Amino acid sequence: DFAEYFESLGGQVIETGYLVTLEKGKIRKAEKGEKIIGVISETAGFVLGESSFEWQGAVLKNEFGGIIYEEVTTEDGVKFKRPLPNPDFDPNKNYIPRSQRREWHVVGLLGQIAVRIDETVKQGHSIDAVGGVATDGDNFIVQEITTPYTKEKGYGVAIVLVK
Amino acid sequence: DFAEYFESLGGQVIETGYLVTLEKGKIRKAEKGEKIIGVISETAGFVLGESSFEWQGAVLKNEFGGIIYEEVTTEDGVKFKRPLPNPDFDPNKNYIPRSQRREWHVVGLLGQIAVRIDETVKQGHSIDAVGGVATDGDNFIVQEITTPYTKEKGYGVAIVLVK
Amino acid sequence: DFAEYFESLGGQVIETGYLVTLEKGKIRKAEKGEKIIGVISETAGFVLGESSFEWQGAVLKNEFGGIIYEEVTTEDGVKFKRPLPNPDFDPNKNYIPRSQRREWHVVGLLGQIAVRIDETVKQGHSIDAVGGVATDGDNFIVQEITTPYTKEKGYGVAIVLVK
Repeated sequence: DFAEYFESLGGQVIETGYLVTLEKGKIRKAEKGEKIIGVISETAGFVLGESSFEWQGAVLKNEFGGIIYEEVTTEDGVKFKRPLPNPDFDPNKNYIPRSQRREWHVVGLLGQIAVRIDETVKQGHSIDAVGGVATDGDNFIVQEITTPYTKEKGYGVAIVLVK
Repeated sequence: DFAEYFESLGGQVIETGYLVTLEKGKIRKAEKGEKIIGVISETAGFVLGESSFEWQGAVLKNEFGGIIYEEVTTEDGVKFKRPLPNPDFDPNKNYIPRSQRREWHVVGLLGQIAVRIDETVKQGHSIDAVGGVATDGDNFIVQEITTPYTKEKGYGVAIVLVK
Repeated sequence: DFAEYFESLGGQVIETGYLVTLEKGKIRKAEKGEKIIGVISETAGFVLGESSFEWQGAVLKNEFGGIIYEEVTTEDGVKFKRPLPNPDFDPNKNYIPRSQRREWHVVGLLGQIAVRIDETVKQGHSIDAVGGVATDGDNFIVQEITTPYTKEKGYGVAIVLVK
């Protein structure tokens, strides 16, 4: 599945397999009828946004998140691009990456993804969410139930094609 | 385009350019009024799920498809992660990878993708599917017809923006 | 974000952050009610479709844009595949990279993307487009306003979850 990093609303960990929505630019478990943006994933073969949309790195970024380049001219007349230094950045500091921060989550946005399900979820039907757990509904397609629901677990697991 | 591997329902080859849907977790050619999940693609630059959701491999995976890591402690107290071997794994019996099996197909899920079209399909419009071949409809956007439909070809080709 | 290269209508340059649509298979700024396919992006990094649907290159492609491979056999019985050269390819022309051509644009299709906004755009709501600039509407989800709208600029910037 194809994924990006998002921060949780309360900074706490949302476990693998929960369906999430956005609230105030941050993720929380989705509730019924809310826009489901994706699922917390451990299988993402492609993850993105590890250094995206943060203006506290080594080089200065523009308002769109792009690196700002200076056009440098040499004495001969050769012109080349050089990134602008960020005054804030400390070359001798060890910054903590998103993968080591509990509030930052890999969210699968597209592809076949494992999802927590209740007892109502059926192969070949869609889903909605209650407390981040799939219930029978109209979003996406359930591919197969790989771990049947158990009363004593409180959930089962299905592969869902998320788009 | 961005793609994943899916298995065909009958275990036979679906040729490139056909629109596909899911039935019982496997792919077949899409028909009237069905959810079109994507297109068999030869142009995918990113392709995923080659070894996803394999619970009979060498390394143990959890119910969500993630690798289960042992927490290992050195004599000093230093801790690190180590994959857990699978008890149900048998190195004796044969295994051929998905990429080498005919039943496993690259399905483009997102991006500009070439699609088989009928005589009703028009640039700038959406498509539906009949026998996996695009017909004038409501899904996606036709970017350009690259091979016009002719009779006795039975199809033409268009680039479609699939999302 | 996940992005692909698209050619612009009339070879026009479209700056970062503008919402785009397709017209005759080429991109232009989106207007009210039009289908928004994505946003001009500087945050995509690695971008698909640099070679996709180029029937004017060094190797021959089939009608679906897939590379055509010839089956080669050696004297000693070994079989392998190799791309079929295009005999109508002239290496003397020195073809120019997609990135140095004004008409080719990186369009973010999926993920968290910075978008130009007007004064009506609100966190947690969707957007429509006027001259490629977001206005309050029904598409996507505004994650957060990172640069509030100002008179001095005539726009603000928000991170929008595009799917």
